Amino acid sequence: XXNXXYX
Amino acid sequence: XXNXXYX
Amino acid sequence: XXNXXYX
Amino acid sequence: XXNXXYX
Ligand SMILES: *[C@@H]1O[C@H](CO)[C@@H](O)[C@H](O)[C@H]1O[C@H]1C[C@](C)(N)[C@H](O)[C@H](C)O1
Ligand SMILES: *[C@@H]1O[C@H](CO)[C@@H](O)[C@H](O)[C@H]1O[C@H]1C[C@](C)(N)[C@H](O)[C@H](C)O1
Ligand SMILES: *[C@@H]1O[C@H](CO)[C@@H](O)[C@H](O)[C@H]1O[C@H]1C[C@](C)(N)[C@H](O)[C@H](C)O1
Ligand SMILES: *[C@@H]1O[C@H](CO)[C@@H](O)[C@H](O)[C@H]1O[C@H]1C[C@](C)(N)[C@H](O)[C@H](C)O1
Ligand SMILES: [Cl-]
Ligand SMILES: [Cl-]
Ligand SMILES: [Cl-]
Ligand SMILES: [Cl-]
Ligand SMILES: [Cl-]
Ligand SMILES: [Cl-]
Repeated sequence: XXNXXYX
Repeated sequence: XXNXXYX
Repeated sequence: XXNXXYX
Repeated sequence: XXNXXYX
């Protein structure tokens, strides 16, 4: 992971 | 990054 | 930073 | 911590 979102 | 720690 | 993860 | 070194 490590990214974010939210989709 | 974006996480924290400390390890 | 410099550490890693993942949490 | 989080920095390095070495002193
Ligand atoms: C985390 O570090 C290792 C060691 O250098 C790499 O092999 C790996 O690709 C790296 O992970 C990437 C992908 C991730 C977890 N989604 C984050 O983007 C991190 C910062 O980089
Ligand atoms: C990021 O979203 C996940 C779900 O996929 C939550 O479980 C987690 O609480 C959330 O992370 C927080 C803490 C972090 C990783 N240090 C960052 O500040 C993010 C933006 O919010
Ligand atoms: C940083 O030094 C400490 C001692 O104070 C060691 O125990 C540790 O192994 C070392 O950390 C590694 C792993 C890290 C934190 N992801 C970085 O890559 C550093 C440079 O090396
Ligand atoms: C880590 O994040 C918290 C939440 O925002 C701050 O309150 C804290 O000052 C921060 O820690 C600093 C000091 C440290 C651990 N030596 C590193 O430089 C990190 C990135 O920032
Ligand atoms: Cl990943
Ligand atoms: Cl999402
Ligand atoms: Cl750390
Ligand atoms: Cl993480
Ligand atoms: Cl500190
Ligand atoms: Cl040192």
